[PDB]
Amino acid sequence: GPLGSNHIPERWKDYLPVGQRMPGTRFIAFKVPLQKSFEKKLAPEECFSPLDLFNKIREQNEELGLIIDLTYTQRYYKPEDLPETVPYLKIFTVGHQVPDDETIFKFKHAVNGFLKENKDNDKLIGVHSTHGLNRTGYLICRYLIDVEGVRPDDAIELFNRCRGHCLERQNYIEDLQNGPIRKN
Ligand SMILES: [Cl-]
Repeated sequence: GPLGSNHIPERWKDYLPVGQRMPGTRFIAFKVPLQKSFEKKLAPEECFSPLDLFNKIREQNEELGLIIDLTYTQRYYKPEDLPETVPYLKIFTVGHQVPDDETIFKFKHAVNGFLKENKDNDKLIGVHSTHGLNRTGYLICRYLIDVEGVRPDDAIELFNRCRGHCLERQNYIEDLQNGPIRKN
């Protein structure tokens, strides 16, 4: 039958796989984990599977309570294949424009619903895009700004320090700093 796609996304090898939990929040960021079909294109040290993700999370003494997947370009992993049964939500975040208001609303709604169902624990919301940096950083910071009243640059700096890489997209940064609070 037909060939599946298995290309390593551009620059994916270049980022630390998993960030630190952001203190004062229940967010953690990471780049997309890659299922086994991708690994023949990777050296052993470059591999980062869904198992590796759960192992790194456990290593940091945390636990994921929800994964939010922002990716759309290819199939990277099957939620059915997550070696742990953790709730999963896709929110396609497409293109380089500032994530649209419909997308921002879906992200807040997912986070708020998670927190409401999980007041009694410290499980985290794991968010990933391809690099777990730009679309991920935007949405996490936009949440902290609109919902928790965090100063935009404080959100960015906390996101960056915990991720291990700085949010790159200049239009994302400018909207976080100077754009409107979106309706909740
Ligand atoms: Cl993507």
